[PDB]
Amino acid sequence: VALPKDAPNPRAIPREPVGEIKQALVNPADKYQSKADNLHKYGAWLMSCLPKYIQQFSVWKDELTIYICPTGVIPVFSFLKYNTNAEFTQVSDITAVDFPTREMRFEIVYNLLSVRHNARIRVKTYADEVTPVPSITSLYMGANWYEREVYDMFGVLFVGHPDLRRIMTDYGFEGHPLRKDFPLTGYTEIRYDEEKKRIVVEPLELTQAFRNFEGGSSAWDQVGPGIDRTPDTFKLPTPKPE
Amino acid sequence: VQPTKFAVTVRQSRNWADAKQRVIAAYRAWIRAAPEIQTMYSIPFPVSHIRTRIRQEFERHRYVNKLNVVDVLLQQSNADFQETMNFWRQQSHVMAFFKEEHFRGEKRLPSNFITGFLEGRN
Amino acid sequence: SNAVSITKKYTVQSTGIWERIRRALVIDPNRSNGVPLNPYNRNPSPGDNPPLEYTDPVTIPAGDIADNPYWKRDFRRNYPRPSVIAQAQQVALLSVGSAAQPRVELIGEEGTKALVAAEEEGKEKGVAKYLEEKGAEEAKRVLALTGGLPPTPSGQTMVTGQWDVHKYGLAEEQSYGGSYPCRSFV
Amino acid sequence: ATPAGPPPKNFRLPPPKNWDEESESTIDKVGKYFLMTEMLRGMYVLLEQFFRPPYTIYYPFEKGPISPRFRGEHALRRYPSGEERCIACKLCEAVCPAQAITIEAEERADGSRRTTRYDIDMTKCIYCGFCQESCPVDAIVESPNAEYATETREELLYNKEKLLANGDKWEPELAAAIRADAPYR
Amino acid sequence: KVEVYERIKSLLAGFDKVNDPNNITETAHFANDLGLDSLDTVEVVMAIEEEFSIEIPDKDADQIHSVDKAIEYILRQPDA
Amino acid sequence: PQDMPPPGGYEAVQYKRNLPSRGLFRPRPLLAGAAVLMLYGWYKLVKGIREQNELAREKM
Amino acid sequence: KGKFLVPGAPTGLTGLGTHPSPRSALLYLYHSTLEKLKQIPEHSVYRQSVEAVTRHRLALVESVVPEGYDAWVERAKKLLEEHADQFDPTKVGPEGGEEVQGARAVKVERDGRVFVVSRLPKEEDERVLEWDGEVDEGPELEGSRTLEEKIEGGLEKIFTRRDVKDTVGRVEWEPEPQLTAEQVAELENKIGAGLIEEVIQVAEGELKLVDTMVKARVWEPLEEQPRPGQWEYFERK
Ligand SMILES: *P(=O)(O)OCC(C)(C)[C@H](O)C(=O)NCCC(=O)NCCSC(=O)CCCCCCCCCCCCC
Ligand code: SF4
Ligand code: SF4
Repeated sequence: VALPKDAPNPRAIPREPVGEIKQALVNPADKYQSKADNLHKYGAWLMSCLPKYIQQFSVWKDELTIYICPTGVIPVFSFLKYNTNAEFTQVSDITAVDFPTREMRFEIVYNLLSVRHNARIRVKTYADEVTPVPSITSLYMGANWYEREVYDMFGVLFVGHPDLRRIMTDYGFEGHPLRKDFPLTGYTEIRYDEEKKRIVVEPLELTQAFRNFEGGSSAWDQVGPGIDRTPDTFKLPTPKPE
Repeated sequence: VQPTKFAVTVRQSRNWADAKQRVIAAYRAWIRAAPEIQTMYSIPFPVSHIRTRIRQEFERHRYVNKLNVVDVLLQQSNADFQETMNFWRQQSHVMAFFKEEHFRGEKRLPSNFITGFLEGRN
Repeated sequence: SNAVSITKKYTVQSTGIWERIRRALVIDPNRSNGVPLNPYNRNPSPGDNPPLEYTDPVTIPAGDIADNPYWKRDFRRNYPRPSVIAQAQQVALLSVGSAAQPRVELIGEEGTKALVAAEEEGKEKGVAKYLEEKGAEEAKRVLALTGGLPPTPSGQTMVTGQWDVHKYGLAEEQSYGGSYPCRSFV
Repeated sequence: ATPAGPPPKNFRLPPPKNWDEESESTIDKVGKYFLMTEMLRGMYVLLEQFFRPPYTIYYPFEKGPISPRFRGEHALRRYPSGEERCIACKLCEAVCPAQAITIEAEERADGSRRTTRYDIDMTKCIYCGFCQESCPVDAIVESPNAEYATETREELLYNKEKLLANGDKWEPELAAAIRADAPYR
Repeated sequence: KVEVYERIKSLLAGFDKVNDPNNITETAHFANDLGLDSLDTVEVVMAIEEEFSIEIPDKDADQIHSVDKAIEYILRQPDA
Repeated sequence: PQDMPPPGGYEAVQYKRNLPSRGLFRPRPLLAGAAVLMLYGWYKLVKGIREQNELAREKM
Repeated sequence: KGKFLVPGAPTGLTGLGTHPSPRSALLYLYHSTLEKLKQIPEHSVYRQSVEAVTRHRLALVESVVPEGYDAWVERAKKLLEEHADQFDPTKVGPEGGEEVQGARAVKVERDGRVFVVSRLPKEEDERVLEWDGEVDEGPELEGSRTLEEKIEGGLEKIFTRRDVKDTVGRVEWEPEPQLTAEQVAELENKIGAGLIEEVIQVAEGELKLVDTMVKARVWEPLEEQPRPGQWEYFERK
């Protein structure tokens, strides 16, 4: 083996000993207080400009969320697409979350990106098993397949959509798997039938039944209530005594 | 039908006169298509059995008196129509809609109390 | 050029007459052949690395025995809550101000009943009724909170110390030069 | 599409150059077309590879490199005494990402806490190694053995008699890999 | 015009959902006379449609509620 | 200890586009070469077919 | 050389080409936006937000003036005055005519301001242009034909169109002077929203939003309240 002859063994070099390592303790939420006031300000401006649809807004750390009426979908996303201070020209993601304890089961979550302002915004609305939501493929061509997924996986129906068909599931599939009443292994299974010369569909049997270890969740709450971190600019002034 | 051959833009029924018009047009297309479904999917049944079985699937929802419920039941039909008329569904999905091609057959619930008792709930 | 000499590249080298032959009949003499060196590469195996040499570290604050109560360093249980403001809340905030900046002094009594006057009007009427009836004067006031213009949203970098957009600029030296339709950005 | 604030210094492209503004001699430009010089260079790079050593390994006589942390087929180990290390805590059963482990335990004749069933579905397992990170007694490991294709998948339902037989077989190599990686675990 | 009745007439003869044969007249109404339902109409007109090898549009099929209306549509179609 | 870099740091590696122009593939030396090959061949052909024609006169 | 930006030259952003008249386009879009905002009540924060921002950008755009602008505008004022019927949308449509191979202008009024929208025939190679680019409607109907068929064939267009060379009763509209390439850069450093052509893209987006913001009446009270337990999740305490 012909060694490079001016490339020495990097392992043969001795390293300077590291003694006592010290790291400060940081609270990562603390880095987000400097932008907490404007994120609240922007959400406050948004719901004054569209009082007809924006029910509330929340702020967690760097995330501002806007809560809207389902019928306000087209106006709100138009304002967030074509406003000069709201130049949010990407849909990053549209998905649903299921809350069977609500009268409107489905929360529709939109995540939007503004390359102009290096900013993100989340828009939430609600839907039901029968209550449809406006499609926004009139504003974002990229939102088309996302709504097919929400429909395919949840059953939510998007008025105005061209070609709202299943995107993920099999062709004659019945059910919406991301619903919380839908079982994990489904209701049907497939196999090849020698006597019928095709693949047939059967009721589900499992050689091993799925073992659900949810019951081992701590009898004690482990996170607690948290900490309130609202700007003083969005708290009500307190009445001074006397 | 801009993106696909049988695509229909999702529409919300304006009233019961409109909603019944759409149901009848949905049923008409399906029973029209039954000869075309029986050759492509090589269904070993008469076109009459296919049509009478298509009728049953509309006969299930004949008593729906909610307009929001009809539109989802219409969208489900239109999507099923699109994936059957384009050869997207496999013969296995289509002739699995007929609930007699199970090796247990159509008779899969017990008929009465005693026959299901002697067989252990079927 | 951009190349560094073959002699520093930790690959097997050609020797003698074959080195002279290679450095003659080859596009780039400084290019390696990708063949690693037996006495250097993965030598010794990790299986012969001495178990006793390695040390699993602790950092003084969090890993000490004598000056760290756990509850100062439990940041998971000091998590921020989501701060929610509905339409009733913003009516009150415009009505009577904010703990940072009040509209009225709210001294002692007859200010507490003014503090529900903010809260009561909020539930009864949205921000839309509130702006309609007190006129376009306080439509100018909503912008007066951010200096008379609408606010722009927050950026997500803080490389400059403040939250901001990233300033994308052309790098000093381009990697393709002007010769290819691809620019490098810093 | 660009960030807010002033546009980047010289973000806008220069105006396009006309054909006769280009800096490339007709001789150089026409020669490169007809002689196909850039394609000639690439063919020459393949001649350079031709006379370089190949990368190939003759398997099964020469094997590729595997680290002490490699994740192969499972084994149940013993102590130097000969007792099974496993005490049936079931931690490896709880953490299994794919529910591949089924354990049934009871009191042994001598009163010791030991498993009666220990099955691993080798066709459910994802070879993550989680089962062996969670062990408090190093009882379950993954040997460096990757060569055990079988004929039937019934052969891939490892029961406690096979997993102990594997540990007896592989113990020197299991003890060696543990000895290397224990400081990092 | 005699044939377009003759082929239709025998067609409803074999149609089961018809309450009773011999109720078929030149002006027989699908609902009132024959007792055919809203979805029995579509089934009939489809047989009406296929037997004469023509496709009834929806805008026209909703109009086919009586036999005479069915006759006047098939005559208007040049092909048969 | 841990796996740490050498005290002075590792040296810089080559990462920029190198791709150095060689005379073997530039058009001017190749154009000149192909031309001299065709000119030498055309001198050799013009001598051969003259001799071939003279061999044919003797054959006839 | 580089004193002026080539129109339609690539900007660096794909699909976005250099605007032929960037300053007047931006002025047209701003004033048009300000006009549609009067359909919205005064107390809506939306209108105040759009108004203030639009006027702020409108002021900086008007801060730069092309060289020779005062001289050009005086001639263009007269040229409109004495030949108004040439550039009238009620006379020659929203398009300035149908002879696409000839120059087409139209006077348009927005928000107390006057603009001319001149559409210029496309510059094509002479080696590919048939009949100077006159659109081919097809051959004339020939033979025995009906009165109705001749009308639907366009016969009445004989008494309406004009020869493209026929320029006697008409006058040529002269374009506005442009900004320099350096002036455009200075416009960009004031507005602070990237390239001028990219600002026009945003500006013509604000114009389209007003139509949707009025039709939906976003200033009206909240439509659908959150029914109780609608935005409640999993918070402790
Ligand atoms: P008549 O007036 O008596 O009845 C008309 C109707 C039925 C409209 C009633 O008057 C009515 O109002 N009923 C309630 C509305 C209604 O019917 N809702 C549902 C309509 S959509 C529907 O029923 C879809 C059924 C399934 C569609 C697919 C059928 C075929 C699939 C399988 C084919 C074979 C395998 C490929
Ligand atoms: S192998 Fe280890 S983790 Fe698994 S049951 Fe036995 S002792 Fe517990
Ligand atoms: S390696 Fe296999 S058996 Fe072990 S925990 Fe992961 S999936 Fe389960």
